[PDB]
Amino acid sequence: GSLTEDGLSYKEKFVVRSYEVGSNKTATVETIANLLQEVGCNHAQSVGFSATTTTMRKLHLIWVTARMHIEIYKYPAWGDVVEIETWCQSEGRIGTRRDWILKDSVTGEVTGRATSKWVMMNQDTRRLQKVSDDVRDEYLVFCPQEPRLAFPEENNRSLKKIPKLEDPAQYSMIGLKPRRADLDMNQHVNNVTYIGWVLESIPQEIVDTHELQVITLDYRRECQQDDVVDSLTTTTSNDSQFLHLLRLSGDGQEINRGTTLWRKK
Amino acid sequence: GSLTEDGLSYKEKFVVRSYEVGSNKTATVETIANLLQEVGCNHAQSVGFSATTTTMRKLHLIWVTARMHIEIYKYPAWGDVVEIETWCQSEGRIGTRRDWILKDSVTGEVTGRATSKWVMMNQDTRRLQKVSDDVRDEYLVFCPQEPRLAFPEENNRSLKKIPKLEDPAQYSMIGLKPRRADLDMNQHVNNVTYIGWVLESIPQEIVDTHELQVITLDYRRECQQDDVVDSLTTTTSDSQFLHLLRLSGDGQEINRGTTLWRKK
Ligand SMILES: CC(C)CNC(=O)c1nccn1C
Ligand SMILES: CC(C)CNC(=O)c1nccn1C
Repeated sequence: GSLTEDGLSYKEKFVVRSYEVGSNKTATVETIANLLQEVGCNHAQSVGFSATTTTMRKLHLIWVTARMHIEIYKYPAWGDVVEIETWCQSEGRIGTRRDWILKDSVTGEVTGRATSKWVMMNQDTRRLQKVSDDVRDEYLVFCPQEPRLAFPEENNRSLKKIPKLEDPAQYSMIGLKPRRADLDMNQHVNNVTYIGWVLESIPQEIVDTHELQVITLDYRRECQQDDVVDSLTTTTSNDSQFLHLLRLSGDGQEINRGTTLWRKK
Repeated sequence: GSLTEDGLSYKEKFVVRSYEVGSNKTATVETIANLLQEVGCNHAQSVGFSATTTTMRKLHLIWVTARMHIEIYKYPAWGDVVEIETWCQSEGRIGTRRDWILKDSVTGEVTGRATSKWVMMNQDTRRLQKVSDDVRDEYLVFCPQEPRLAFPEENNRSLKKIPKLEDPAQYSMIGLKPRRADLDMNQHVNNVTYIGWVLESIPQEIVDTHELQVITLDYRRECQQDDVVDSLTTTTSDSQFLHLLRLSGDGQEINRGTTLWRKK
């Protein structure tokens, strides 16, 4: 991987592995989500981040994902090379946005795109705080000044409000627990695990007959290493749509909400 | 990746990813096990296997792992390149062996080694069969003739008999279920998932203060997509543990193993 000529974005090629593909011999949405995370970390590394700034480490501040939105047109096949370009942009004091474009390395065609909203939080108290001016300037030199959006469309699906699923859910997968492979280097549950847990309540018949086109996920609260999760799905719709909810198995405390859009094979 | 000059082994370089490392910023044993699987599949692909031969497909025969043994000296750090060399050898009618050598791409030093025993099974009836002779010859041309062992030392850990853990276990992790990410392209539970499930019953105190040096795992039965698993561990000792994976209901055995850990 390498920063582009202008130094304002990062590109990386990946060869799709055998264990990274599903029944269609193409990469799963969790494999894609892992590759976006990987290219995102390599971009921060390439511009001097061990992605916390000098001031953030001092104040015990971290960047946390609030929303993730992925749209896939063609999932890469096992053995294919996928090129991913990523960049960040500040969206005022609300936080930052990280965008990705996935391309077929051979043809150059856009096979997918993604966007994410990040907010500043104290690692210890978990309290959100707006981006201070001194923090903002530290990372403005690594972002393009003019707007550059993976989702520029007038009324695009990446900014739609997500409602709360009402009980009874149509489908459910109960008692989901993270294992050590689900934890990152800081022993927190990886953001990608929640995508897999959302998809666990989709019936196998939808998975076998449809392709996942769009997934939007809101992150409300993190699942601890010793927490148990319940995954809920209700159909909201030639295309299938679902409303999703992740909540703590005990008191029913919300951890995530989302929607998926599937198209017939 | 590419076959070596003699065409009798395969090499591949891998850069360790951010999500592939644990709390020590080094690759987990499941990441290593995934890379061995990846280099093993790329080797079969490079020699014409689209690793069943054309005769095996006609008979509905597959290769199944019976035993896995991994020894790690140094886990690669996040961002490092690891070079893995793999090869196969026939071990008579019992089955085939696949071996691996892991090296630091920068220094050339051996950082780990692995071995696995594979047996021929009918995919439908699940009945174990000898490799026959017409099937033998089809893949003998891709293996070295003289012995080439990742574990040559007479009386080594990779061939030691594994006993069955007696109840009550010292530690346990119950109700383990596979999710879709745990399944391979054929909707079977990936053989790497069982390693993660074995390690789930090791106390976090051992993981935080020790490094996993050796792991030997016997595969007795596959866990179905809708099965629930119980993971059991008892200390037998450096720390040593005896492991057992069994079906959450009737207690039907799926795996047995041992681990060896060294103080950091
Ligand atoms: C939004 C989910 C899929 C996580 N993806 C990321 O972008 C990420 N997580 C940690 C560091 N990065 C770059
Ligand atoms: C590495 C351990 C978990 C065993 N897995 C493999 O080697 C394998 N599975 C399918 C194809 N290969 C080469």
